[PDB]
Amino acid sequence: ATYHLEDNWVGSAFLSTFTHEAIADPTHGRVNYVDQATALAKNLTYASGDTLILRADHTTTLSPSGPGRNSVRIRSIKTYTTHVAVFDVRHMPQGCGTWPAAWETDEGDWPNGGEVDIIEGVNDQSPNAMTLHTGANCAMPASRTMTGHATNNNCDVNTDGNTGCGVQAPTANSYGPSFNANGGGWYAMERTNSFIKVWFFPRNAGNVPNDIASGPATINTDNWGTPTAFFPNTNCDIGSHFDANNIIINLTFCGDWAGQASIFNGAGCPGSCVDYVNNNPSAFANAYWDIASVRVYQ
Ligand SMILES: *[C@@]1(O[C@@H]2[C@@H](O)[C@H](O)O[C@H](CO)[C@H]2O)O[C@H](CO)[C@@H](O)[C@H](O)[C@H]1O
Ligand SMILES: *[C@@H]1O[C@H](CO)[C@@H](O)[C@H](O)[C@H]1NC(C)=O
Repeated sequence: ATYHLEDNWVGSAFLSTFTHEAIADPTHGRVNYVDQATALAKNLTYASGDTLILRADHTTTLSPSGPGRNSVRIRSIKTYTTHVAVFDVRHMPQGCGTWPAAWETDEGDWPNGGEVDIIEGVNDQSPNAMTLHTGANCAMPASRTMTGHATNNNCDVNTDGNTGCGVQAPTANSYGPSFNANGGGWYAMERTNSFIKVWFFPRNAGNVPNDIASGPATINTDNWGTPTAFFPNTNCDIGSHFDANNIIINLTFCGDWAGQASIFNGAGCPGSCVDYVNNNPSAFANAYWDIASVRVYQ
């Protein structure tokens, strides 16, 4: 469909159009999410020119008894239903223990207002995962047109184990150190009543739609080729499982996914996640988002 620019966020714009959520981490990570004033004072958020940086503290050795590693979780003030969101991302956090995400949800009624994870993973483990989390009666067909690979087809968190219904991107450079070495790329998500789609295009893609790469004020997703992840309405009333969602971009550490010993050690990371995060500040120098723009269309 054809959509038109609704929000154009670059650099300092994010400081007026998002807030920082200074909240206990819902995912129980070894993180201290700071507010906007604190993030700016500590240079954990840097928002100027055509750059937004969102980063972990990479200097403090943590008291094991004290709070987690300082980081940020930013949330759009506006909410969205049928829309397209495009993320031009130069760098995403990397490092053992890291759990970055770019996603949408309604925190106030979770999971009943839905959740779509656009960029997400843990402990540098490529590829990217794109996932819906919903309430009851929302599943995905075994076969549908997309370039990625489905991993779980029941989206209902109550009957899947909060895995959600996920799709793995087909290339390594969708995530992690591989993505960063390649200069990142573009993630786009289209949500309608009938489906959710996510596309990933590498920075060096010869075939990235101009609509995505250059951010004109008018776009037409008919022209974007096959999505990386497709969540059709075959077995899920998409519109009834999602309501008005905020956009969230965050970085946590350890917690309910990344911090599991089998997962953390399985990735080759040493010892316990919490001890690693406490004691290795320098290892988080590359635990940053560098975002060129986020644009929303409706
Ligand atoms: C919930 O957590 C989500 C999780 O479902 C997904 O793996 O990706 C998100 C970002 O990585 C992560 O936050 O978040 C909701 C809303 O904050 C909570 O209600 C819920 O308890 C978390 O599990
Ligand atoms: C804050 O972080 C930015 C981005 O990493 C960096 O370029 C800058 O030098 C830092 N500012 C100060 C005053 O140290």
